[PDB]
Amino acid sequence: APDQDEIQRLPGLAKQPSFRQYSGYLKGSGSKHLHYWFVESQKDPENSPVVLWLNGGPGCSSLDGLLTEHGPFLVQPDGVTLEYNPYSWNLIANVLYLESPAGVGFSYSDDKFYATNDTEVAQSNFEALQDFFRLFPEYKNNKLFLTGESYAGIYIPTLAVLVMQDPSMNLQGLAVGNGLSSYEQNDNSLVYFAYYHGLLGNRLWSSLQTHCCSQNKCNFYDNKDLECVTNLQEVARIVGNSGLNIYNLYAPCAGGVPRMDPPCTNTTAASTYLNNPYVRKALNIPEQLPQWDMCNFLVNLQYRRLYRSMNSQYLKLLSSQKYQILLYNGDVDMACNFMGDEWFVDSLNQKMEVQRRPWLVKYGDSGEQIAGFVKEFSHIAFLTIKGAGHMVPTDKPLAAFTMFSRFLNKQPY
Amino acid sequence: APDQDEIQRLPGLAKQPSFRQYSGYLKGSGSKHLHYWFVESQKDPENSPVVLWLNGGPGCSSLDGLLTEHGPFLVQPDGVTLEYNPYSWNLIANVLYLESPAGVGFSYSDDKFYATNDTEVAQSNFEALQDFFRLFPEYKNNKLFLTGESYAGIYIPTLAVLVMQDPSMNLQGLAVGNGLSSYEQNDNSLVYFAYYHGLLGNRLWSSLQTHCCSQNKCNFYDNKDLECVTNLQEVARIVGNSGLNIYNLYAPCAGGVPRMDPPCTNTTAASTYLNNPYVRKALNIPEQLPQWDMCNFLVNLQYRRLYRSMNSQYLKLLSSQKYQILLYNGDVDMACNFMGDEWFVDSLNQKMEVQRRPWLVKYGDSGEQIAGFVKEFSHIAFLTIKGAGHMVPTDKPLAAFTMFSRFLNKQPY
Ligand SMILES: *[C@@H]1O[C@H](CO)[C@@H](O[C@@H]2O[C@H](CO)[C@@H](O[C@@H]3O[C@H](CO)[C@@H](O)[C@H](O[C@H]4O[C@H](CO)[C@@H](O)[C@H](O)[C@@H]4O)[C@@H]3O)[C@H](O)[C@H]2NC(C)=O)[C@H](O[C@@H]2O[C@@H](C)[C@@H](O)[C@@H](O)[C@@H]2O)[C@H]1NC(C)=O
Ligand SMILES: *[C@@H]1O[C@H](CO)[C@@H](O[C@@H]2O[C@H](CO)[C@@H](O[C@@H]3O[C@H](CO)[C@@H](O)[C@H](O)[C@@H]3O)[C@H](O)[C@H]2NC(C)=O)[C@H](O[C@@H]2O[C@@H](C)[C@@H](O)[C@@H](O)[C@@H]2O)[C@H]1NC(C)=O
Ligand SMILES: *[C@@H]1O[C@H](CO)[C@@H](O)[C@H](O)[C@H]1NC(C)=O
Ligand SMILES: *[C@@H]1O[C@H](CO)[C@@H](O)[C@H](O)[C@H]1NC(C)=O
Repeated sequence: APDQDEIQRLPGLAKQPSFRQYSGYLKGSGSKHLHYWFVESQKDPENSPVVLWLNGGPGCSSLDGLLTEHGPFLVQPDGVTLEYNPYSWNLIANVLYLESPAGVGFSYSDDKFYATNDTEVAQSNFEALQDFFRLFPEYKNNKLFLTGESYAGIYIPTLAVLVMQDPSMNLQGLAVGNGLSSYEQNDNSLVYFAYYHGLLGNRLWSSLQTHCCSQNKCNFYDNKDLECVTNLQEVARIVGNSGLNIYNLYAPCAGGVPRMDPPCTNTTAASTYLNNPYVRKALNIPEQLPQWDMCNFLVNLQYRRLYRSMNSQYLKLLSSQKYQILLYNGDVDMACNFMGDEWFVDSLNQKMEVQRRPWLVKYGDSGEQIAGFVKEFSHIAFLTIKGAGHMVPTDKPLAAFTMFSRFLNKQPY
Repeated sequence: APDQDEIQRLPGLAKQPSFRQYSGYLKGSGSKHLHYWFVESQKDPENSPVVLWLNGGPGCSSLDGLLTEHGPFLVQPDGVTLEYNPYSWNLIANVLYLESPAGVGFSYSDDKFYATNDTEVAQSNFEALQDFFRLFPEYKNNKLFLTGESYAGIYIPTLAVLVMQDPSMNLQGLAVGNGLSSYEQNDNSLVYFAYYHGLLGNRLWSSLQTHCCSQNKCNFYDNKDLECVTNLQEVARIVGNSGLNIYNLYAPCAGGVPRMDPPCTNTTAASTYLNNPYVRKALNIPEQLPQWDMCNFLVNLQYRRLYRSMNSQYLKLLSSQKYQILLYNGDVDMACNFMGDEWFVDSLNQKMEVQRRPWLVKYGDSGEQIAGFVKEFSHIAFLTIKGAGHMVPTDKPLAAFTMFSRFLNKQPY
């Protein structure tokens, strides 16, 4: 452990953490330096696993994950106060929140060139994970899981493949929340999603079927029919550009119906907090670096997307059969809808183990409830979180914790 | 106005109502006597319309409507306290909550034979509405709307047809919330609903397609394929009989995962309240009558369903073109899912007026939001309430009030 990176007193806490936590920089490729925030397991660090968490974007910060999803403490609406999180993932794991790629959040490079791409980012994360274990050698033995969300449906499998090549790293599994595994399945499934969740109506549905579909197999992905395109554009406008919350359809869109924030998202609370000069100091951030933003428009706009499907990477990770894989999805998200990933998993053709069923969670007074549905295959499970959006741990923390706990512990869901 | 039916001091109110309200009995057919609860418009009774509200079941009470959906006051969880409702429908209307048919709630008949059927109930309500105006002659001029929910998708159109025949009654329109307009469309649409909301998965979806469907149409209603039946039964089990809240898919099921209550519904609050002997007295209920239940198992079990589709009744009501009709649906309800009714309306073939679009509601701080989608035809509109279940005014009162206000006032939604 690099002592100088230790986080001493973090502004906004009434009482200090019972666990150690560190914040500093990992070396990536070239002259890139990625900001990390490591929170030790609240219960026996030396024998709790090591979890990497990556938020997607591309261009968005993994400190959102910490501060608004499943960190030990969550920033409150005043931008100043932090409250502990009873459902935090670091209750049972050492969680490494990594701001990546170069330029996102407090991460930078010496040359400040932040245009990048999937292969470069993968390599960058891999090298940063390497640099991590040089700094934290006592955690080289721990079980190592790679977890992410959103565009990290690309970051994580591509990374995992590189990790798979290094047997010094003790990779045990990976989990992806509302991930982007395949553009084609995501795009085709979203359109069905839109109709059957009441956004489209029959004239538009008919047109779509007519122009984009022959004999009950649709192309809403890369269809060249010009009448299909005109309708896909309409769908795109309804879903993404007309007042709905794309991250969570049943939630209001932050700030009425109309720097890069994610859409329908208020990022004030977290930004206010992390730009506090005393917070930057507590987190060993060098002063000269620009303000913190949840996402970087530059990164996102300059980002070159190369992989069109994670089918290879997942089969390549499944072939070895050392690795336990989970894809979970909020079933009211339209950014990466649950069905797209259910199709993606089903089309991996693995040996079915447990048939598709409910899975439960115990609530105070409410008793047991259905938290979602789960379909298990050999080493790979698909699972939904009923009534949760793009950011599962925010919408349904308890269900998210349960899922995660049962994942870490090789247990049935 | 029958003075003796006036409600004087209603237990559970801190301060007495500014509006008059009456509770007593209307004569139906034979020896049947239906309990009513009439709440005068809070704003100018003499020029506010007359609204009939019927809950469905069959066998369930319209006092649920009053006390838990859109009455001037709603019973609170202690079963004792009533709190005023700022979104109450009697803000702008004279709402007549009618317990029907004979045997439901405080309604009875001298002979106590409560087996009945759609044609008899229609006639019974019609005659009770007649008896109403004998008792309340000063309301014969007022605009008269017929509104209901649930099985009242049958009660209301069938009633309306009888009302249509009597020009002494000033019928101006009717509205149905998550109504049962057609068993076939309800049933076929529910199955798509189930798959695309993540409850079914692909093995079961494939089977269903294979056995219940040939190329561009499914029969999930009355299909005779024995392999189709086995799968429809599985769907029926998942949707209705396995822990989900059929009234609202994203809500917990009241009282864990396994007198007739509705399923997943806690009826304690209202029952506790209405069985209070002082409440019965205040509401001029004769003592000898049995306890109040939100639904009557006898009624429901002995009930004979005759109409299989309201297509005739609606066209018959639309032909005249004196009548303004609304069908609205919560889009997360599985009892009477929104699509079934959207299909039902679309298949009425009326002259399209306004194309399908969003409709908005203003919230405190949140600004304008999308409350749902609306598709207008001449004299008949279909409209959804996004994120609302089977009981719209409970899940989304403000949206429900707005909708209703805009309906009463012949205004665009
Ligand atoms: C939905 O429910 C309504 C109301 O109950 C039914 O209408 C009623 O049908 C019943 C019998 O089904 C009729 O009962 C009759 O009452 C009259 C009184 O004047 C008598 O003429 C008659 O008594 C003779 O017949 C009895 C048996 O048939 C004998 O045992 C007696 O001794 C005596 O000889 C009998 O008691 C009601 O008159 C009738 N009411 C109304 C308002 O119509 C619906 O029944 C349908 O419509 C009816 C006209 C008739 O065609 C029924 O067969 C139909 O089913 C009922 N609908 C359905 C689909 O069940
Ligand atoms: C994705 O991003 C990576 C990293 O930026 C790109 O690879 C890099 O491309 C550079 C410029 O094309 C390469 O620079 C060369 O370096 C040598 C010195 O060793 C110079 O003498 C030479 O003049 C170039 O400047 C760089 O080597 C390369 N880096 C790595 C780690 O491979 C990548 O570009 C694509 O692949 C590489 C291998 C090249 O062949 C490019 O032509 C090609 O576009 C980016 N991927 C895409 C699809 O754009
Ligand atoms: C965003 O959050 C801040 C801090 O929580 C709050 O004061 C503000 O009202 C929010 N802004 C909008 C546009 O909703
Ligand atoms: C039903 O409501 C009553 C009072 O409103 C309450 O005492 C009881 O615990 C409730 N049951 C459930 C399962 O919520």
